[PDB]
Amino acid sequence: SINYILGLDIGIASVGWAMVEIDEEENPIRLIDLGVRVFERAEVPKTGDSLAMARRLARSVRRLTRRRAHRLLRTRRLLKREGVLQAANFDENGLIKSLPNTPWQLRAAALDRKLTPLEWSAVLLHLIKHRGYLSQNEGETADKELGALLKGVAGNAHALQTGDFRTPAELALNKFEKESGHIRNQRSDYSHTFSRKDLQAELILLFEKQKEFGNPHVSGGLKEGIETLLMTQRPALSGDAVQKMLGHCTFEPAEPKAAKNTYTAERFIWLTKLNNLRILEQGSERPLTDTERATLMDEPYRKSKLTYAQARKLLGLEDTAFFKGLRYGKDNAEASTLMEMKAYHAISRALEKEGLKDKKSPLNLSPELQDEIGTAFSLFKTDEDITGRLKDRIQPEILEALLKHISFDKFVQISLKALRRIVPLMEQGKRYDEACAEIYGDHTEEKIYLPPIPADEIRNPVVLRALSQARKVINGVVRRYGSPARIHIETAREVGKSFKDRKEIEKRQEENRKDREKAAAKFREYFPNFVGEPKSKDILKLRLYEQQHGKCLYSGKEINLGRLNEKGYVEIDHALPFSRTWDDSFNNKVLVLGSENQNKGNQTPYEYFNGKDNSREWQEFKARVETSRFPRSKKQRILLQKFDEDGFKERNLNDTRYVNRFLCQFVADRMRLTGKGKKRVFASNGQITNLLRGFWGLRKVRAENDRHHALDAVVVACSTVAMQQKITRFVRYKEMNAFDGKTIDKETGEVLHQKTHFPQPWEFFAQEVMIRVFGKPDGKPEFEEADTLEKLRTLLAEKLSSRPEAVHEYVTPLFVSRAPNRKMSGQGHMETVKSAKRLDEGVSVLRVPLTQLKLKDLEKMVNREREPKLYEALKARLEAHKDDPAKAFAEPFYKYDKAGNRTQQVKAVRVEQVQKTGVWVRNHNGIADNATMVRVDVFEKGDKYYLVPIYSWQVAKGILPDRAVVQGKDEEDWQLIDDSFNFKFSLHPNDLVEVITKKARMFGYFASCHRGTGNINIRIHDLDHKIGKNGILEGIGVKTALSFQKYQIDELGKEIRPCRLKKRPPVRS
RNA sequence: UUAACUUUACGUUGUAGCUCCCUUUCUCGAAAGAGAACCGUUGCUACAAUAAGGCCGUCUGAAAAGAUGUGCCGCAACGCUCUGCCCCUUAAAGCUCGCUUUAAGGGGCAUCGUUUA
Repeated sequence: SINYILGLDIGIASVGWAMVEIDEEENPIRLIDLGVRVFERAEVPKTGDSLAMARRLARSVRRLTRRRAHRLLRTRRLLKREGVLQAANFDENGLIKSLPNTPWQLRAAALDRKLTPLEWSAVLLHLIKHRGYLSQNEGETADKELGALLKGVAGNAHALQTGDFRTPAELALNKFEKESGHIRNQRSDYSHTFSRKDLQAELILLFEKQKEFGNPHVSGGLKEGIETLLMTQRPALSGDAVQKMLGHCTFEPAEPKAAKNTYTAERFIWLTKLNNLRILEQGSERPLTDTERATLMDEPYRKSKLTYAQARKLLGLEDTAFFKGLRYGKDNAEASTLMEMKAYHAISRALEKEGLKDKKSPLNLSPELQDEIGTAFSLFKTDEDITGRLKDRIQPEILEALLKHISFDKFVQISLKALRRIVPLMEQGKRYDEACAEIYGDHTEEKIYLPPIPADEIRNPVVLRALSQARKVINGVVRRYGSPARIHIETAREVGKSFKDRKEIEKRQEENRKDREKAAAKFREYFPNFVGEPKSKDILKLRLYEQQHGKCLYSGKEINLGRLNEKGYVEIDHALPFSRTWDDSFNNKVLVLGSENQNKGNQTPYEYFNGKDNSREWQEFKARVETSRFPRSKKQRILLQKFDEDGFKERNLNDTRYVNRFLCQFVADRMRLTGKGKKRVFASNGQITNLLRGFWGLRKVRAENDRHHALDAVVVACSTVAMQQKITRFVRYKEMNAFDGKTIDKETGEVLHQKTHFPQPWEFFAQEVMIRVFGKPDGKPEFEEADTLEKLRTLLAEKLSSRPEAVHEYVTPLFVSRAPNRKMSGQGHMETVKSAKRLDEGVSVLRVPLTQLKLKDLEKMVNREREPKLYEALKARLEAHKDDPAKAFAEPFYKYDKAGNRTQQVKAVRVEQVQKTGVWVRNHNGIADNATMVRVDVFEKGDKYYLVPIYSWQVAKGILPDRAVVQGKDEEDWQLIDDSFNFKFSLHPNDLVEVITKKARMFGYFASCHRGTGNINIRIHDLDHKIGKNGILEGIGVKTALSFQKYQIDELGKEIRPCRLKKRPPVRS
């Protein structure tokens, strides 16, 4: 029905979209529709953590406590099956009655006495409950706090063997209490941690001694079962399980994916790097000559690491040649690694360390033997499995050496079998695809609607959610308007970037915003009688001036600073012509006098300065750039000489990141586009998107409105190749002046007027777009939005009377669509558990350490008035350290006796807190703070409204809450809902709601429902900063609202309608 | 890089035995000060619970109890095969002065499906 191009602007939390109708030749002519869709990014917002991480953590904690409870239960049940049970020292649940508080003392006496069945069961249960640390490639090292825990473990094991201690218990008692005053570990310390081997030896010695003094129950079955309980734990993921949790090598499905610390895999990576290597010299780009490869090829084995500096040393590299891909910005760039055979050298040093290897000669194990060492050491996590796998094929001395030092862990995407047929070909200089093609010379049916985004190809949560929402928007646009001709994409550079990368980008952007204002101050004080404030071209002019030593790059005549902003005095030329390269990067922008750019035309410096003829002007200019404060990338670009005219501008026009490659392939293959034929999907390059936005008069106002996301989606949608051709020929006409009274030779036959500004998609493009996106004429933010079709259409027809295609049957105000969130699960209560004792008073008590405790906390100390000296001593020390309690209570704090002496040490005091509501946790002995409400049921009676809050713990227990919030009154005196009330709707977070009160009408997405007031917050759809607190209406009273209802909304911001719910939905199925 | 993955060791809450301070209070004292009761609560150690909640399997058992186990799931992402909810389109009848019913189709969201166990 319409020939339109769908432009998308994909962010990590948004998707802008616009449809632009095109004519037969693909020029843009009408803007049909647009929208913005916003969501929550697939990460923990403040920390950048994975959203699944809290899940994973809590699940593993659940399993740990579950397994321990099961194991202690089996311990009692085995005490029951044999011997000392009691069966009368049990109780209703099954726990031992009057069990004792002395186990450490009893275990230290267990060597000198037959303990009571009571004491015997006590210490057995104690051993099993706290069974020390296990090795889990045998005994080893890596991470700093795991390393600290093993520091403690090894220290205490050595202490038992060297010193006067029979078993861990006696060590604990004697030394720990003589020098510390406690046994078990504290806060984050791991000094008193024991290994499981020492405790198993303790169990066996206790059994020996207790057969020595008469403990009847020293059975085979009791011994063997107790020790099995103490030692058994489920296997870690072994080989075939790990091989299955990975992929299966696509090139050889019978075989698994290779281990990365193997000879063949490391050789594969090294050969790919070697064949990929390029050298950039003074504009040239060349691969490594065969001799260069030979020289480098065996070096990564010979030396520990092959550094780029050393690569430059071995290659006869002249001082101006540099390595492509490397970041050459600062000091030690060529200190980076080019290759490091980590497995080769790990094995070699492991042997060297102990005498199995010479060190003067390369390790002599076979490529296969190294492959087997690597695969086995990466597939198994214990001594015994590794020794079983490797004893068959390599000698025990070198093996035992390998078990002590080696810690390998990663996998690659291809099998050892497929690599062994491939890397002998890349050894002969052929690339990977070519190599695969020769061997496996082989290795897509389209529907109307795009299928789901495959998670296998998108190994990133943020990217996966962004692409899922983009797919939703695409399929909605298809439903409403049919199949698009082509889909043009612009995705933010922060899509696909680590959280730390994004925050670093943010800090760099702030730094640049400060540095440019410093540059403007310098420009001011340089040219003092300068009228204004200066543009960005002027500051760039001065920066290039400084960079080129105040010397024109094309003539050598000194640029005169005082005339720097004289009109026409100095130009900024594109070294390579923008018409043939579409390269607008600062690597291409030089500062020259006006007198010399008139002759240049559309010439590259190579051609213009006659680089082919080795002319004196050419060598002079080439030396003039190599002696400028330019970056090697800029100096390299300015003198390209031999680039791919078409390929270079293809890469400048397109965006080739993995997200964009995957989209351009997946969308094109799997969805129908009624588009001409070749690249039906186009991922615009961000640089040219910015350029086109600036020239087309659209440059946006930096995130004061969620609707700016639509803007670039329009831009990318008008970036069709026909428009590209128009712009190209325009820039070319500009290059060689041609703007006087001439003729446009080709097909326009038009005045090349002195002002022939940049080809636009259509006349008044900017204004129409601004009205369409913001509902306001641009430059006037201050205005009132035409928030209805009528107003919008009348505004478009008034301020764009010349253009009647700016009003049609699809022009509607932009409404940002927010992804709903109606999940009825989640965190049931907050994490810290507090005392439910003084809960009739609105109080709860929690133990607060002194290192956490600041004066606000200390005011609520339970014993503030009982122990006044303690209160005021704490207060005085903290006031000395100004509420930095880490500094305040580093040195131990003590209570004092009435004679003024040091007594018991204090580490944590009890503090009463506020507690009106909570969740009953820990078998009704703890109170927790409520979580976030997953639902709000709304009822009506007497033209007033009543909000029943529904939390997730109530959903778990299956209780549909009775009462509705009453401001002020706490929950016991809330309004009980019965059949006398009329239910209206359930509110989930981010549902669209309308509230008509006496004073105003409010329309937006439900955000929060305060439970002390019954009021609600709503996000304005576009989150405009002018409204509420950062786009949020706070404390909207709905108890006495005239109207209050819920709405339905599209993924495209359409179909806004009230929805009516028949019956109140339950909490459980 | 994804996202799954043995364990330990803490931390919190409840309760015990020992303890440091200390508010009220009784007693002994000419004082200085001592000594004891409830509670608060410092510190050590131990047991329990460690989301709120839901289950398995095996073996006795006649059920209807018991034994019992390297037991299992529960804060997420995605989806639309099953099901619930919302909404939309089209066609056909009628109660009445819209509403109801039938039939075919199309989407969204989930307490539904998968990852998973």
